[PDB]
Amino acid sequence: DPVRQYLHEIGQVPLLTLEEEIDLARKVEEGMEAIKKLSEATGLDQELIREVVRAKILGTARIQKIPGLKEKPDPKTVEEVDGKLKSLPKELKRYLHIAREGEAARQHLIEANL
Amino acid sequence: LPAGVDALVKDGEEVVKGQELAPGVVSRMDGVALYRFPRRVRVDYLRKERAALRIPLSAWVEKEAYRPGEVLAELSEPYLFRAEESGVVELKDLAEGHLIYLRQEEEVVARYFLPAGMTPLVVEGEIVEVGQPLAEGKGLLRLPRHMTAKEVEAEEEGDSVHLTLFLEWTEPKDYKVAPHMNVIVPEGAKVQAGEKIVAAIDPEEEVIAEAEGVVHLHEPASILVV
Repeated sequence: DPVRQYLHEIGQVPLLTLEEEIDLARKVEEGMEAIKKLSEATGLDQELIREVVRAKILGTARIQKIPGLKEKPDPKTVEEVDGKLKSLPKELKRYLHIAREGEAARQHLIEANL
Repeated sequence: LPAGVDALVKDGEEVVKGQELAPGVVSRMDGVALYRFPRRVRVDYLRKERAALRIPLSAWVEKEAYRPGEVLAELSEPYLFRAEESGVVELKDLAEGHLIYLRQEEEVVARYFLPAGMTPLVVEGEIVEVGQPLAEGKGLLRLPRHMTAKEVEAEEEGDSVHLTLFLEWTEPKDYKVAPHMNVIVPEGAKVQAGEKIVAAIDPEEEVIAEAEGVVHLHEPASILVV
């Protein structure tokens, strides 16, 4: 049953009070600015690596594999961006995790307000 | 867990099933629990001084390294701690013991230490002089338990022996976190003097270390084991 479905799916995950809320928003903005920070690392647009985060986050093979017959394929226009910034010192490789956790926290806060 | 409830087990520590994490918190699994939005962070700062101590050798315990609780001398009969300098005093209460800052005009002419049970005979900032019984021990007078004495300094004139000391102690202070705040530095970490501790909304609420300290997390809003 589709009606009860969504209601029982969102009723699974709780809400967010001021603590969690403010925190989450802060996480998201930190990930964003982290992306802008790494946008000068290899010279990649803030939106580019941003979606490059999705490749390993909200699905592995399912985000770019079928947005039509053509999009940004995993081996070609993705992989060379995943293993590019992959060799950078601490002061860079940290913003990666900042963006990972920010990107996740985004979806999180969304689910919370669903 | 409700406010005021503190978590016994430290952050990032193994937790067995059933083991208490707090007064009413009972673990349901074996894993590593983590603090979530700690509502208070206690930082104990380190403070160092080279004090001068004068005690009769007849009763003095001769020791290079005095740790907290390590018994400091003996003092057969109650001994007056005699001033070697004139100036404006001061009284720093160190837990059980004290500290005298003797300063002519502004700057100090010397630094003085009072062991546990050695009582101040002079008001802070009081007019005093040399040859004056600054403190007095009743005997015993072990080193304070919040302070370590490194690097003893040995010198003697005869009966009353004068030893300078290298003193390292701690002064703990608490910081109660707010919803507009979040912990930055990890639990149980060496912390630089003058650094950001807990990031907040305005830079004002942000916690900035007053000296070289250590960081400790306490009574978080909630904790969960994985």
